[PDB]
Amino acid sequence: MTREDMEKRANEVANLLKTLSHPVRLMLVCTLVEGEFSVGELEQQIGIQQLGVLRESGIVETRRNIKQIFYRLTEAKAAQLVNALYTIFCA
Amino acid sequence: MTREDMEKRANEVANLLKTLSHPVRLMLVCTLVEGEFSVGELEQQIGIGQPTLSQQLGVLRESGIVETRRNIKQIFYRLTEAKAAQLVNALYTIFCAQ
Repeated sequence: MTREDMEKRANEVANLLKTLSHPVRLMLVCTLVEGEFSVGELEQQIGIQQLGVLRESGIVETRRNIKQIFYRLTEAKAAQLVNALYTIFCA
Repeated sequence: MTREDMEKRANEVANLLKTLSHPVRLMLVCTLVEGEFSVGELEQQIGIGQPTLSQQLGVLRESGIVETRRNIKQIFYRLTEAKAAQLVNALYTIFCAQ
């Protein structure tokens, strides 16, 4: 609750902000808060390598069958951050 | 409130996140929600010395989220972007855990 505890968490906080600092990476995470989407559905949703950066960050996971690859948001902190951004930025 | 609306402000959102993506910039903003601090007070608060402190404060000036107050004695920094303060508040709710 204090700035002293926040200071101890800073590198982890700054890293998540770094993961969402790319607009494409932000829109992908914003889509993913609603549920699991295939790569095809995400292309339809965001109208666009960035999923790779997201995989590497560990905030998303993949589900794969013989037909397709599905992306799911696993870091609840990213979803809560994405949620807060709507409250702050929607006008 | 919609993703269509969010998509229209995606570059602005991503820019504020880029400004706060450096841990030093993040600790400076977290300090600055509390009130106005001198460069000297900020050095005492975050435990980072020169040139790092002024280099990161400079990035924050360029972003337009902090302003300066200067007299004959010193320079003071203040957080002006309410969106950054609101983001800081949300980060406390998300990141604080006992």
